[PDB]
Amino acid sequence: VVGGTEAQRNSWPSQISLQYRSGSSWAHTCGGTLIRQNWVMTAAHCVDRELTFRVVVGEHNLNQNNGTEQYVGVQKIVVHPYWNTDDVAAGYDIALLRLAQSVTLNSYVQLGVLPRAGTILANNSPCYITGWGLTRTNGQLAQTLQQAYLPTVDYAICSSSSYWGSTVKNSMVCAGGDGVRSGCQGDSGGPLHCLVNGQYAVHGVTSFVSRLGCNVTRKPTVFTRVSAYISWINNVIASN
Ligand SMILES: CC(C)[C@H](NC(=O)C(F)(F)F)C(=O)N[C@@H](C)C(=O)Nc1ccc(C(F)(F)F)cc1
Ligand SMILES: [Ca+2]
Repeated sequence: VVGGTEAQRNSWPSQISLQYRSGSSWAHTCGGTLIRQNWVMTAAHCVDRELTFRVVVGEHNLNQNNGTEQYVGVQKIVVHPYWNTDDVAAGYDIALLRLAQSVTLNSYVQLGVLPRAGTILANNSPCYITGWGLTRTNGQLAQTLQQAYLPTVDYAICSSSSYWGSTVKNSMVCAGGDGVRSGCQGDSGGPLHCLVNGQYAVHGVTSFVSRLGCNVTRKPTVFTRVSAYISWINNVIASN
């Protein structure tokens, strides 16, 4: 997150760290939202290489034991059948990961509240992006969880000339674009939490930023609109 601030420890307890293996060690590659005690929602582009992944729940500082972390293997990845690696701008950037075991819930590990199908937020709706990705364009990973208030830019403004144009589809949520705050690499697959009737629910799965850098004026961060995928989500958990 560029222009963010650090988060409280138990602030966003459905945030996870999606890590892959490097040698004996593990590196954070993406975020994700715990949706079931054995299922994580993340972006499909995060599991496009055939890596060994793991999930870390209850995480706050990546480089230091917090006393709160649970670490579980990824047993099965079900990415969206229409996802195409060569074209994020087509949309469908979503994947579900079956964990090897059920994580234990406590005040650090909670399930993410998903929106109702079809739900579209109004322009300038209050949302927060969370993640351990780059703090500057071409910078480095945050070691503690960061957060920025990232208000939505609705579809009509996001797909106008001046912003993302045709690159953004209606199955996507835009948020930010002020030139100060954004999501950035390593935040991919993470949540956009938006307050809806006194409940923060996960309306976005971070998908992409501009090629000229993370915090770019009028290129808001682009998220997969979770509410366009509620039936496929539900139909995958009932299958597996
Ligand atoms: C999509 C992810 C690999 C990568 N995502 C992120 O950085 C994220 F964290 F914001 F989600 C990304 O946007 N990286 C930038 C550097 C990039 O490649 N952006 C990009 C934007 C649009 C398009 C296009 F037009 F094809 F859709 C292609 C690449
Ligand atoms: Ca830690």
